[PDB]
Amino acid sequence: DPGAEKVLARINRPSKIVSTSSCTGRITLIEGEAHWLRVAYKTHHPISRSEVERVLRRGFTNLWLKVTGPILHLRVEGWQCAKSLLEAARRNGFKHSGVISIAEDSRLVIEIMSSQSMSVPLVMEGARIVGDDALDMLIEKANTILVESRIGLDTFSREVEELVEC
Amino acid sequence: DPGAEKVLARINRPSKIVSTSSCTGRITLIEGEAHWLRVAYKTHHPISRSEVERVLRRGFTNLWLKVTGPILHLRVEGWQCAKSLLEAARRNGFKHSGVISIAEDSRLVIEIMSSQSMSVPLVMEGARIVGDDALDMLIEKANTILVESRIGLDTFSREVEELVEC
Repeated sequence: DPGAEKVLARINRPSKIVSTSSCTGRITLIEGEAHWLRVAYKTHHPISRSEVERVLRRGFTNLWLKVTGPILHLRVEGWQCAKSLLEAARRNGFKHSGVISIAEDSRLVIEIMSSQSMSVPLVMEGARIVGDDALDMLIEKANTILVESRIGLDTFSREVEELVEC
Repeated sequence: DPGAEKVLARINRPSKIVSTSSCTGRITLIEGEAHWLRVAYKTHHPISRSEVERVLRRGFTNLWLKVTGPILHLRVEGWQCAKSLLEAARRNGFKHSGVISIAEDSRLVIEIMSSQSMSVPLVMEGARIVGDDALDMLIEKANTILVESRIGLDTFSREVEELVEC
């Protein structure tokens, strides 16, 4: 399901739900002391050692290897649908989900965010802090999280189509 | 401000806001492949090398060094106060903030969560993956994040007292 097109179709099926933006999950290499806000490199696919080595060769003073699961933003009509949606999200791995604002047209703006993630410093203060054996395990871990975090998005989309209140 | 007692007093001053639970931010060593849900060790203070070494000696197959900024749960009376509160949270470093549910008494249940964090594997598949120079930098980083993440909570509490709508 490239781009999660099938998942998004299911999520958009309900008349009271409309997705405005989505991210299927990604692996990024972020430069700087803080990774929570830029992006030296990003990919929505499992990352290779070569891709990581290319960024390490760029000589950033501080570099993070970060993987984040899917995150969705929706416009929902009514609290009854939003309620069922948030409960569904939390059951499928999106622990971090809630209403963030209310649009001028009164629709609820909801954010569905995956609980799966990893934010690991690869380089700190100009010093690479991960040896080769470690880097391979971290790369394998980032890829595992990326792939597995999408499963919950799929099951969630399955659940959403069934939400009667929506 | 031990325990953030002053911060909590300010946040609870408004008649339309009541905190039900809070965490001033913490550093934890979590066992297992997933760190997002247990806790091998936790501390709300900067961590020492000795504290970390004690857990490493326990021989966990998988171990994460995790630091999370402050997180608050509040019961808020009305969307006008909740709106001003969420906007205030986001301005002070709590990017992850929203209404998660609505209590039976109709008050809004809000979650304010810090954007600062780090989740780094220390041991994976029985193998310690961080050398000594690296561990010291990671420990220093975890402590920096813990301390700095509390600043936003303080400024936020300052802002909250001023929220007219609350």
